[PDB]
Order: sequence, then structure tokens, then C-alpha cells
Amino acid sequence: SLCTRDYKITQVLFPLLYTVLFFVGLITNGLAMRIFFQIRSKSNFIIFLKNTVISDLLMILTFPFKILSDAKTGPLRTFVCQVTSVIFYFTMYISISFLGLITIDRYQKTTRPKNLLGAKILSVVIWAFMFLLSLPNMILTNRQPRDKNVKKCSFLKSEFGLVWHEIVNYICQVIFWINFLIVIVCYTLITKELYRSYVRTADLEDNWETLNDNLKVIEKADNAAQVKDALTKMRAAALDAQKATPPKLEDKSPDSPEMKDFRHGFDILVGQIDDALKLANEGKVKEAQAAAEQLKTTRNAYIQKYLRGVGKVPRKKVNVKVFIIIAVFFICFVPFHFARIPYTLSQTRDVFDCTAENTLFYVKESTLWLTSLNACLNPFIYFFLCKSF
Ligand SMILES: CSc1nc(N)c2ncn([C@@H]3O[C@H](COP(=O)(O)OP(=O)(O)OP(=O)(O)O)[C@@H](O)[C@H]3O)c2n1
Repeated sequence: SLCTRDYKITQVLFPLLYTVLFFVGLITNGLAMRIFFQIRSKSNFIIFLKNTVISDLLMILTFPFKILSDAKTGPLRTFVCQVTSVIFYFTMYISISFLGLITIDRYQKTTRPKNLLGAKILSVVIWAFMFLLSLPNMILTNRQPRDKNVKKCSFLKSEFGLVWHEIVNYICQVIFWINFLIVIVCYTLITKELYRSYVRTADLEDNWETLNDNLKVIEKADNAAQVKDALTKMRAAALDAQKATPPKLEDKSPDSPEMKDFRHGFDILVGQIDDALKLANEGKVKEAQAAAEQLKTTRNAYIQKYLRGVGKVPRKKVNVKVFIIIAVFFICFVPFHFARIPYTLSQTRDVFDCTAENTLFYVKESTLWLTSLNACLNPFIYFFLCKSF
């Protein structure tokens, strides 16, 4: 009512920071639209990112109206409170909702029209839901601005309008946390799968060590008993690695040629150990060592290089796209939603002190800037792809 807010810093710092976002964002979205609208909608991920790029556009279009209003209350600030600021929040939760759907879609592809119709109807669901939340926030901004200095939208809203403001901010907390928990669960399952794929590849490489290091002992061996002990250990290690299922041959049947090449590949190496085993059983040292050294030949070394390469962890396991989403959530959306509820409470009722209401506003405005940073960082999911370079 009689509270004074220090605008000496916010009128220089924030319009300058938002000029940078408006500049970068238009270049980023300019490149994103000419790349995404020139390609067809053959997958669900393309449809969701085609909707995210048009939502990012409306978010960037809001910034010039904020640059002028924060720099200077008047008819411009009244309009910002009524139209542009509401549009910013509308497209923000649209971007969050689609980011959650992109995380689910990309997670389902790591585990493996009617499929495309589902993605298209879910797009309509998000756009209609957020508009039905934003529309009353625009209409109910009806209260005469008595003073030309009091720059707060809560003071320009009616009794029912202030109630709808409190409801929407709670619904938006539910919208954020449902999408944020979706991104956490998906990421955890991917990271858990990466550990499971690592252990299986580590056990495969350990069998190769109890085949390479044991062969070095045979080269320095003197008695027939020392060669016979190492030959039995090498045969067991090669047999154990043959039974193993690598992460590359995960979605492959045991009757497939790819699975058969891996099984027979080890049998060629097992055979050479078995040939030297017959010589070692009799009591031969030089005759058994010559047959054991046949595993180091140009042809057999290629087989060892092939079987090791098949065992290796693929790039399909390392999901960079889901990690970009979780990083965007922690930097852009998490700090903002951790300061919205204490700020919304100071807006609904004049219960806080002048210094208390001011401190909450500066924290809200600073965190709101990081939320705006997502609009210039969201098309990077498209830029870090195979068909984008
Ligand atoms: C999906 S539509 C939506 N979602 C919100 N979370 C949301 N939060 C606030 N709004 C609406 O956006 C308008 C201004 O938001 P605001 O953050 O309360 O204004 P402000 O940052 O200038 O804070 P004050 O100076 O008003 O205290 C206002 O009409 C309000 O009803 C919102 N609209």
C-alpha cells in the first residue's frame, strides 16, 4: 500500500539481460525453424519438437514488451500484467510438458499411423489445457490503477481474479513436478542400464585377461605341469566368454547370424587350446607351446579383435538427449519453482513487510530470467543430432 521498491538496479540490469536473450533466441529459433519445418513429421519426437519451437517463438516475442516495462506503472505495465506476461507462463509450461513427453518417447526407443496419431492428439491436449488456464488470468485483470508508480499485477486483479491466480500457480507446481519426476525416473533407469551393460562388458574383458596374461606365463614356462595348469584356465575363460551376452547383441535371437558368429568365433580359439591340451597331457613342453602360440597368428588376432569389439558398450546406451533435458530442468525450471510459492503468498495477501515483499520479488525476477534462458537453449536438442551436424 505505502511500500517502496528499489528499481535503480532492475531498470538497468534486467532490460539489458533480456536484450541478450531476445538477440540469441531469435538466431537460435531462426536456425531451428529453417531446419525443422523443412523436414517431415515421420516420428513422435519431431512432432513434439515442432510444437516446442513454436512455443519458444511466443516466449521470445514476449521479451521486448518486458524490456520497455522494466526500464520505465502505466498503460504498458497494465497490458504486460494482462497479456504478454500471461503468454510467457503459458508457453513455459507447454515447453515443460513437451520436454517430459520427449524424455518418455526417447526412453521407449532405448528399450526396444496409430503411433503418430497419439503424439498429435497429445499436442492438442497440452495447447488446449494451458490456454483454458491462461484465458481467465487475462480477463480477470480488472482494477483501476490509482497510482502511477505501484508496479504489481496482483493489485490490478479482482477478488476472484486473485483467487484464480493462487489456483493456477498451484496447478503449475503440479505440472512442473509431474514432468520433473518423469525426467528423473527415466534418467535413473537409463543410468542403471548403463551400469548393467558396463558390468557385462567388464566380465567379458576379464575373461580376455585370463587368456592374454596366462599366455605370457606359458612363454616363460619351463615344466609341463605349469603349461597344463594355464591351458585349463584359458579353456574355462574362453568358454565363459562364449556363454556371455554382450550389449550389442541384446535385441538379437540365439538363432540369428550375429549371435552365431560370436559363439563360433570363440570355438575357433577354444579348438587351438584343445589341440595344445592333448600335447600338454602327454608331457610335451616345446610341442604344446608351438600350438598355443598359434592364437597370436594374423588370422586369430583378427578374431580376438572382432570378438572384443562386439563386446564393447554401444553409443545407444549413452543417452545425451535425456541428459540435456535433466540439465535444462535443474538450471532453468528448478530454481524458479522453489521460489514461486513464498512469492505467490505475498501477492494474495498484504501479510508480509515492505522489505520482505521486495526481497521475494528480486529472487522471483532473477529465477524467472533463468526460465527464459530455456527458450534459447531448447533447440540445442535438435542441433545435437545425426541429421543436423
Ligand atoms: C499458464 S497461465 C499462468 N501461469 C502462471 N503460473 C502464472 N503466474 C502468474 N500468472 C499471471 O501472469 C500475470 C503477471 O504475473 P506475476 O508474476 O504475478 O507478475 P509480476 O512478476 O510483475 O509480480 P508483481 O509485481 O505483480 O507482484 C498475472 O496476470 C498473473 O495472473 C500466471 N499465468
